[PDB]
Amino acid sequence: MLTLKILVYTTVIFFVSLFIFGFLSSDPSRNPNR
Amino acid sequence: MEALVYTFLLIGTLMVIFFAVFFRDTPR
Amino acid sequence: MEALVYTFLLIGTLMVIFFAVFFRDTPR
Amino acid sequence: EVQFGAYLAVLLGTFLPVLFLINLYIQTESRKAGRDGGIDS
Amino acid sequence: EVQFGAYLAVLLGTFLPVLFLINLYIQTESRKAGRDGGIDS
Amino acid sequence: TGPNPNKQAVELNRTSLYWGLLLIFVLAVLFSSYFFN
Amino acid sequence: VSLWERFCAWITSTENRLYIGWFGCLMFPTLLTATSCFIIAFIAAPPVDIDGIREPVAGSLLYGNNIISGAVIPSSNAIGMHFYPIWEAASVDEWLYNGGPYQLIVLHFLLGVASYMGREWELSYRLGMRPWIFVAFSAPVAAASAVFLVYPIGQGSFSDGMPLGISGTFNFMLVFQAEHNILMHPFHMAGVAGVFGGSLFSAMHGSLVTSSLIRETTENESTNYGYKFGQEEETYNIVAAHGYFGRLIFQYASFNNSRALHFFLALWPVLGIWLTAMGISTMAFNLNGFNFNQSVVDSQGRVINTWADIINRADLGMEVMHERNAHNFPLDL
Amino acid sequence: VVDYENVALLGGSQTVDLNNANVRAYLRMPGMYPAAAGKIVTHGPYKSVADVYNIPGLTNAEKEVIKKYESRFTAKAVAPEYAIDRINNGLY
Amino acid sequence: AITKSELNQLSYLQVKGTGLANRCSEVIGEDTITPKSGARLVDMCIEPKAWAVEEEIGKAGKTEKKFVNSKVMTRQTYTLEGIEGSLKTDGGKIVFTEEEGIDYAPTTVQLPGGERVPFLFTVKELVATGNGGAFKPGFQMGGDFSVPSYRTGLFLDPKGRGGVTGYDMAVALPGLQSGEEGDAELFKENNKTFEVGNGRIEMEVNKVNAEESEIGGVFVASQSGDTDMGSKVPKKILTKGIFYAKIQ
Amino acid sequence: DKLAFYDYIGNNPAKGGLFRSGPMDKGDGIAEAWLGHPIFRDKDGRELTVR
Amino acid sequence: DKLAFYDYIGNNPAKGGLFRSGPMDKGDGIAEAWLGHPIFRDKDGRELTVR
Ligand code: CLA
Ligand SMILES: C=Cc1c(C)c2cc3nc(c4c5[nH]c(cc6nc(cc1[nH]2)C(C)=C6CC)c(C)c5C(=O)[C@@H]4C(=O)OC)[C@@H](CCC(=O)OC/C=C(\C)CCC[C@H](C)CCC[C@H](C)CCCC(C)C)[C@@H]3C
Ligand SMILES: CCCCCCCCCCCCCCCC(=O)OC[C@H](CO[C@@H]1O[C@H](CS(=O)(=O)O)[C@@H](O)[C@H](O)[C@H]1O)OC(=O)CCCCCCCCCCCCCCC
Ligand SMILES: CC1=C(/C=C/C(C)=C/C=C/C(C)=C/C=C/C=C(C)/C=C/C=C(C)/C=C/C2=C(C)CCCC2(C)C)C(C)(C)CCC1
Ligand code: OEX
Ligand SMILES: [Cl-]
Ligand SMILES: [Fe+2]
Repeated sequence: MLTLKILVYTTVIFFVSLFIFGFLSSDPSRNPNR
Repeated sequence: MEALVYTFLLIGTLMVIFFAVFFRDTPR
Repeated sequence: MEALVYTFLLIGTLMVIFFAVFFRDTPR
Repeated sequence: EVQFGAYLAVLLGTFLPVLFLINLYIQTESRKAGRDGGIDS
Repeated sequence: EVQFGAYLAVLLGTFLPVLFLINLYIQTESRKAGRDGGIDS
Repeated sequence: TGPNPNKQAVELNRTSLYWGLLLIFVLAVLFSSYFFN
Repeated sequence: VSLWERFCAWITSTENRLYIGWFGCLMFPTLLTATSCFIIAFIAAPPVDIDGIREPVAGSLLYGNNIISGAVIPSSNAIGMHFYPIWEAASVDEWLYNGGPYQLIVLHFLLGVASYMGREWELSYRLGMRPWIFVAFSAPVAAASAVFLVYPIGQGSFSDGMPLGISGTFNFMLVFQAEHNILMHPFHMAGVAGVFGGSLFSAMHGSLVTSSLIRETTENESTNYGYKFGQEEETYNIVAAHGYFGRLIFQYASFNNSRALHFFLALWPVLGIWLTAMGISTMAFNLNGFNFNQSVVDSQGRVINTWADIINRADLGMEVMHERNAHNFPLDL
Repeated sequence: VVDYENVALLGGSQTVDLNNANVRAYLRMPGMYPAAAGKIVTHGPYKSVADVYNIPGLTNAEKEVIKKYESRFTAKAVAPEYAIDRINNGLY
Repeated sequence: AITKSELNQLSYLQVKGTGLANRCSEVIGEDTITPKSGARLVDMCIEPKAWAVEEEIGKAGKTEKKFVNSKVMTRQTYTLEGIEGSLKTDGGKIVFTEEEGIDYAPTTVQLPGGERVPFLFTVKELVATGNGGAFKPGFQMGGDFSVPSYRTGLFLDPKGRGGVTGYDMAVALPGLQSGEEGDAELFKENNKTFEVGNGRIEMEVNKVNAEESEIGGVFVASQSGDTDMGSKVPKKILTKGIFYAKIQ
Repeated sequence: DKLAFYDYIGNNPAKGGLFRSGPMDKGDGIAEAWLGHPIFRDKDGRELTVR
Repeated sequence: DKLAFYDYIGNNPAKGGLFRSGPMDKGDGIAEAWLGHPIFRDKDGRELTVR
């Protein structure tokens, strides 16, 4: 059951990091008035 | 209870024959 | 044996939804 | 007395192909009517 | 347990109107294709 | 992607409709007794 | 151009069939796993001991349930509010015996709906719109969160959450009325007024707008075919509809400004649902509705009954019969 | 069970069964509830009413208070579904 | 941890959730005790470690009565604790005569196939006779005990029928209350019964600590399962494990 | 017997259900014979009536 | 018992019918036990066999 925990933790951290670093990539400038 | 099914099938066949004979595409 | 009927109905509804979303008439 | 699945087998196997054939004929007639410019398109 | 006639009721009352509506749509599309001159009549 | 030049139309006249209906009904009449057993 | 820049350009692109965005990175996986688990559990799950008294209850189709009676049973009462992931069980069978799937489904689903709200705002921002649709969507999210998470937190156990089934909601409502005397809480009255008024206003708006259509088809064509995608026509020939509404009722009551009308349409049901969700959340901490039992007495001192006493009798009947084998002591604290 | 013959001896009459009745059945005999009834309902089966006087640890006072009401007692066969709940049977 | 002296050195906040509370302690030594008169075994603990249910299986073209292993569906709530009794000597042998304590615990196990088998693990009303006059490595004792009903008389089935309370008929089917015979075909399910079972246990001592007056060893037990208020045929269960006790 | 048959609650039209389909014979069966009128008496001989 | 079960005519694949639907358990049921091997003898002890 430990291997399942490892895989789930990997997936969760991958997606959460995607979210976090996506919002840091100068998001406010991505508007049609650039 | 299956007599209903048999009767329905026979009556449907007769209806099909009637429609084929009297409501037909003209040979012309 | 009715579980088959229930499952078939639910999966059919999901198929209808899929076709409605992805094969749709263009609004233009 | 008899098998119960036979009701479903007979009724479905009679009703589905009949409606398929009627569908084919009706769509043929509609296409023919549409080709000739008339009151019904 | 359950009633046997429910099988026939559910299956027939579901299948027949579906084919009816499909026939309506297909004949409409066929008439539309026939009206506009093209490869498919 | 584009308009496929390989599409065609399907036809069915009334005589063939009658033949198909008769075939289906007669086949059902023949096999119903054996299906019911 | 770096690889990360190309990925960011694809994610926030407006050319996709369905917008992804960065809230989508959380919305899609959670909703998909919740959907898969819910379907599998609703079809083929074994019975679950919900009350902690070793009396399992069947809820799947394969175990003798129909669509109306089937459900996904909440977790066991012995667990309480404890976290129960799959890897914390000795076996998958034990996980299924103690109502494991309920926690997984509800948690991934709540995360999904929050991400759905965020995604709505994000697309509104990318398209150049005004950013207040997700504020309107926040009310159903508030209600669902209220029930599913807030009620167990206040009552101290996940087993008191609403079951994921059709008759489970009926059981939830009946027990809730028995124990908390809803229907006398003013917030529930606000919610009922909200839904009734929303339906009334929707019907009125539809009738008024549809009646005032201008004639462009004649007879052999559905009236819906007269409108073209991109046509310029304000959504009501005024003289007709304005005079109709001014004559039907007191004339000084007539919305002649479209902005105010649509703002009121948006405002009414959303506020009602907010109030009823807050009512549920507050009753989760045992602040119940009005109590008027035995409030009218004669000169001597005998009690004269009212309708509230009949409601109380119904509540007592519901109370003494729920969870028959679970209680050992006189008070249901 | 559907049919139980000695249902009238559980506290609904003037006679109390010593082997199956709950402690609340003794509340209608003055001077007996909290001291002697607790000792009676927590000891083994009695083959006769006279066997209640052999309980190890009975003080005198309990002996004469039981002697006063001896005429209201009886001892029937032990039913395991009733004898297990003699201190708390869920009635309040 | 392993011994009682190490367990007493921890705090409750330090043990919560670890799973150590359901374990049984360990003894270190090989001495002899010899109980005086008026001795009492106090603080007995019994912990099972394997479960099996009797069934019929196929080995090769044949069927036999074999005990198949089962998995515990519940969690760490199956250890008996606090058992006390009074020791005595008859003819040079020790007799236990269990009296009180936490001597019962419900348990559910699942068989290969999906069936769930609940039972009441207990040692209530146990009289065990030994083969010697002193507690030493190699001492053995065992005896019969009584198994009560899984559900008492206050339980109500999903239709509201119970033993000493509830309905006595199937109120959902009023059409079965006609004729000279009414619902006589549902009498088995309308008439709830509560009958006692039986069991057997055998224990052997391995370690003895004289300065602490403690013993420990292994056991093998067997008993009958739940009967669902007399509506089903009970099964048979076999268990194995360890035990600990104090002669103080 | 015909007069007594009308005094049975199974013949009440307001006692059925919406989705219980079939004839009335599908619920109770086919009536065959009358059993008689029962009279309940207590230990003192007075007559009792079941509500 | 497994070896004896193979020597029963109900397990012959050439013994069925075209329109007899269902599993083989639908014809005879589910087997439980083997009764044994019968031996027939006449008045002189000579063994007989059924064709
Ligand atoms: C005529 C009488 C009447 C009326 C009109 C109402 C009206 C209401 N009652 Mg009510 N009630 C009544 C009698 C009545 N009650 C009685 C007699 C009792 C006692 C038995 C109760 C007991 C009761 C309880 C116990 C509760 C209510 C609640 C409610 C409210 C429902 C909240 C809701 O649906 O929106 C909320 C909207 C949602 C929950 C939807 C969320 C949608 C999520 C976010 C997304 C879902 C997407 C989906 C999964 C996937 C879509 C499929 C996809 C293919 C498209 C509503 C105001 C509830 C309430 O106040 O809510 C907080 C509540 O908890 N009532
Ligand atoms: C019970 C009533 C009710 C339901 C079911 C409902 C449903 C919905 N409303 C939506 C939107 C809205 N509703 C709104 C206002 C309101 N909505 C109301 C009442 C409801 N609205 C009311 C009263 C109001 C007025 C305040 C607004 C303003 C919006 C939106 O903007 C939004 C929308 O986009 O609508 C067009 C949609 C959001 C889709 C989504 O989450 O992604 C889809 C999610 C999917 C496909 C996956 C979920 C599947 C999950 C995992 C299933 C398992 C978990 C469930 C809880 C199972 C429980 C089932 C039992 C309870 C039977 C959805 C169709
Ligand atoms: C005693 C204090 C205790 C707290 C009380 C709080 C009261 C707050 C009142 C002010 C709040 C904002 C008022 C509306 C602003 C706005 O959105 O304009 C929108 C328009 C204003 O009119 C439009 O106004 C326009 C002029 S102007 O721009 O608004 O200046 C005009 O052009 C147009 O014709 C006209 O339709 O208002 C409406 O049409 C929407 C109706 C709902 C808005 C609230 C109206 C008053 C409610 C009273 C309180 C009800 C309590 C309910 C309890 C559940
Ligand atoms: C990559 C990516 C993406 C995508 C994503 C996705 C698409 C995902 C999916 C996901 C998924 C798709 C998931 C799923 C999962 C599932 C699960 C997790 C399930 C589970 C289940 C279970 C657990 C079950 C169980 C059971 C029961 C209940 C009963 C019977 C028995 C059994 C055991 C079977 C995106 C776009 C965002 C972008 C970024 C990147
Ligand atoms: O879980 Mn649902 O309902 Ca809240 O009170 Mn106690 O617990 Mn149970 O009883 Mn009453
Ligand atoms: Cl309690
Ligand atoms: Fe509009």
